[PDB]
Amino acid sequence: ALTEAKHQQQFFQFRLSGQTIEVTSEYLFRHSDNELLHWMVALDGKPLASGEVPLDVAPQGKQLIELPELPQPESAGQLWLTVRVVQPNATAWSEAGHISAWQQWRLAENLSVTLPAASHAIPHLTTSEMDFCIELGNKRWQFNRQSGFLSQMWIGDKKQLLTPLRDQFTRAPLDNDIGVSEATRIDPNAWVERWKAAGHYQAEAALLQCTADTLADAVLITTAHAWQHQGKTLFISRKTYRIDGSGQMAITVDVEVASDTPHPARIGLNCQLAQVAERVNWLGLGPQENYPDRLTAACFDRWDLPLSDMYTPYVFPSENGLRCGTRELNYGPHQWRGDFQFNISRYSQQQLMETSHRHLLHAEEGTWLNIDGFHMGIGGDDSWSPSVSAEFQLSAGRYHYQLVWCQK
Amino acid sequence: AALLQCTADTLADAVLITTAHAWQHQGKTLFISRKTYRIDGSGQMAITVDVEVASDTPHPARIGLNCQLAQVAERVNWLGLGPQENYPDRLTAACFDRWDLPLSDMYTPYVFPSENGLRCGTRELNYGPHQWRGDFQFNISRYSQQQLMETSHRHLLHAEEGTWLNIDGFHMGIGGDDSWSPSVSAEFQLSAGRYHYQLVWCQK
Repeated sequence: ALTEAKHQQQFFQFRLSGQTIEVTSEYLFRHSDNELLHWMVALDGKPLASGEVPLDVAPQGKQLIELPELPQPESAGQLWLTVRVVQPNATAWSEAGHISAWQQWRLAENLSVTLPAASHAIPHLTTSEMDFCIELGNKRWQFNRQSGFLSQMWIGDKKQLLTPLRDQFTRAPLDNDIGVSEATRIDPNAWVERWKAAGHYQAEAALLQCTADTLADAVLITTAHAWQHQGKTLFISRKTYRIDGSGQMAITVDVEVASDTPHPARIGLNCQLAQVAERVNWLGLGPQENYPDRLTAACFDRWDLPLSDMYTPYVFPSENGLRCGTRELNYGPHQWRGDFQFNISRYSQQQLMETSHRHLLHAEEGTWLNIDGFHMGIGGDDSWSPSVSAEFQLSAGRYHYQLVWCQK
Repeated sequence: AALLQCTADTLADAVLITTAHAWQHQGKTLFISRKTYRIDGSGQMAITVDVEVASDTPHPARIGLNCQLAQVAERVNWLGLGPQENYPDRLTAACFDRWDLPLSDMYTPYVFPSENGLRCGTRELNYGPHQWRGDFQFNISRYSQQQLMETSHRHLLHAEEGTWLNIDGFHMGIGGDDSWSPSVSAEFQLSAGRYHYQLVWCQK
């Protein structure tokens, strides 16, 4: 959280107007003499321009900066402008080259019109009575017909799932989700308290429908679950899986949330990756952990970091290391695409929920992946009463998300 | 528009139509509308829509479908907000109920024609033998969005051949803080980039 702070607290404010940039100094007594403003442009992570420019802004002053005529590529993707204020020389409290601030804007968007190149190959579907199997080349996908889940997937001979791919609406309760609710003295207004008390944590799925159809070019998996607790339907999960000639899977999801139930901490899926890699690369906001009511200090970019770094050692273990507005992320041979939020560590949430201390958790067989279509804000105004803004609560009822799962 | 794709597939008990269109002005793709019509043996089609909106285009006034039917029925009946014309940034005085009105009450006689009579939060619409179902905003008159727009006075409007129908998954705000500058507040602007909505059309 130290970052959302530094950033919000910065001394230089920015306004971009066209290719022009307005800088505002919040300094009251000092002129900017140890400032340099770098700036850069870049299609989905790829640089196309850099530029340094020395700030000469007085305290309370404004300063103008005209961006040299930008570049423009046809290439799909989003254009992003990012800036930073740099302290060329070292001071007493800062190293030389210290970043004192930054801001970033999205310049443009060239959408992708192009359609794919009509599968050379095709998915084959095996209709066991227990499963629906799908194959195409070295790749195979197992949909269990009784759980409605996607129990297992192979790349060649190797399995990839230790667990299945399933809907998730919960979260190992952060400090603020708990507040002062105790075991003796329960706080019925605690987010967790209300969640706890509604069966969020113990809802149980219910196959309502599981089908396969073969499409002129792909395999269609339809499924629908209802999660309930005491004859009470809390949620409804409606998906479709689409495996096509490129051995690419398209996940489309659509959840219904019963008005009269506390709002979910989240909405998405999770599974245990059989695998374990060293690095994590994604295209979104980062590098650091970031939540919805807490991501203004984060930058959209191509980030590359170590597994160790995607987990936040909060002495009192709780949900963490989330990264928002992710468009893509690669882990091992996997690659996921769409818009979402994710978290990837070596710990089930349960392990998180059930551990009082960080030093008591242990890494698990594979890799726990949490993909969120959506996720509730964290809160924080106080950690003794709900301090989560309504905007950051998943109150829609109706929710939709889609994924593309594939390999390399 | 631009047809990127259009495919009929056959299923166990349904039919699957599948489209992609791209809206462009001068080689900028404004929008993209992806869809699947899925007709079934009950004689009922389920439309799904998934639009993409470019981040650098002024946000759409709205996002939906429309068409002009032939039927021209006396009433209208829906389960949603009303009975009166409600827009998103103005819908508090409305109530969720089962409303049944004359078509006429479906048009609002503003003197300087403009979009009107919208009803938000509709769960079920009904006109003639058709019924539509889901989560939408809608409006229905005998005037085209375009007729309204090229007519300076309500008095010069003329009824069109049948009922025009506007079914919106999404509609921008109305504003009002003032009329000489932009009044729509952000939460009312359609600026998310991705929109998804569903419908179900059927008859009786």
